[PDB]
Amino acid sequence: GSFVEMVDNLRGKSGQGYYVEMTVGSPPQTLNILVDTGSSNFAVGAAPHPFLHRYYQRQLSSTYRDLRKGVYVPYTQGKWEGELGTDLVSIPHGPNVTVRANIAAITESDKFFINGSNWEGILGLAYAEIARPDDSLEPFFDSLVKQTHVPNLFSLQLCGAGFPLNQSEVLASVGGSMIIGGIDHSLYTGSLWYTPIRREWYYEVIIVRVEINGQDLKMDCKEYNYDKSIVDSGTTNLRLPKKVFEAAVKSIKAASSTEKFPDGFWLGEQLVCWQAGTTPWNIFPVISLYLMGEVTNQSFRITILPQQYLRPVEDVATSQDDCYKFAISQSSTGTVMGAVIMEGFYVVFDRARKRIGFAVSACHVHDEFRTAAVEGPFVTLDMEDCGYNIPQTDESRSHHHH
Ligand SMILES: CN1C(=O)[C@]2(CC(C)(C)Oc3ccc(Br)cc32)N=C1N
Ligand code: NI
Ligand code: NI
Repeated sequence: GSFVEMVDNLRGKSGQGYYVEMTVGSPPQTLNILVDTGSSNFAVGAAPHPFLHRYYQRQLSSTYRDLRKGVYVPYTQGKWEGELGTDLVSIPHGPNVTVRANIAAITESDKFFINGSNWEGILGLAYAEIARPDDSLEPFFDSLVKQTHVPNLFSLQLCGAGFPLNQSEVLASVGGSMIIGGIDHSLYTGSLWYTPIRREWYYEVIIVRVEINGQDLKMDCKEYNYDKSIVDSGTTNLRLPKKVFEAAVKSIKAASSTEKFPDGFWLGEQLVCWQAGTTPWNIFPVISLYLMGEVTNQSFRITILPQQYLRPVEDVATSQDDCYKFAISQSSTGTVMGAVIMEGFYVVFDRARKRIGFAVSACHVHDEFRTAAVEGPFVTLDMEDCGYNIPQTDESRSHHHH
């Protein structure tokens, strides 16, 4: 249970994503690649862009092969597109192996690259079902497992930031570890609890109960997973379905009512500040998500602190103050357990056993009164089915799966 060479292999800027160094092609072209458990393509900048100072140059790679097929990927914010091919890929601070993987060479994009994020590509770690153009495009991790003896598992320790912040002009630096093929015991303390992967597409899980400062939200538990709940390293916030978001904000407002914040704050559109080191952490409640256990009628809870859901941002004009962004936000596409959740925990993506593990992170941000926690079991007699069944479209139904 030791992978010393892979510890501390993640870097990034607060709110702009965690990246790992990867090499592509022969000779190796080193690139910084976003670790994204919410998508399934390996896609790298492959042409000049304002926000890039390096990119994948296919012509410099003797081992590159063009697949003679394009790919176009639209999403809420914008799009990326490019040419599909294969090349040799390694992770210099990962396993001592080289694999031939699919690579999408991004030729054009809109609102994809983030200025100052320091990454040039994305490593989609989710399953083939959500790969583009379709599920025949084998994701990177699938290739890695198939071509090597690397166990079908990876784990993420994402370490967040906090005051005092070093720079006023630029965003705070974050770090972490991606352990490929195993679990490193130095990265967590206490018990490691597993929730089933409900289905292999996103890393979909089931939330059975939500509490805010020990108070049950008392909603039909299907509402927690409407229309899915996923674990996504490529999302910053904890994102909650509309009804759940409104109930949670109501509860957090009530707890912190001594402070009257503007509407913009609760919408994540405005910072709120206190004089340096005087932030009244104790007026903000802990949030507990109970996840379905491996055993029928069992659950366990993960509990996060306001230090996780209030993100530090050092303002240029307000450098005397500690300022924060509210990092819980509304979703119309289900619950997203983003960096806000993950930064409390060591998270094990145990693909081999179709489960996701949580333990208290050795690096989580806390104070002297409360800690992020992973606790169980909690037993519920005749536990209900909290999973939502997405209405089946004719287009989806018509697909064959040979
Ligand atoms: C929420 N989410 C996204 O919007 C997405 C989708 C896609 C990979 C297309 O493009 C990006 C680009 C940058 C960042 Br940062 C995240 C993503 N990945 C996740 N997980
Ligand atoms: Ni390096
Ligand atoms: Ni057929």
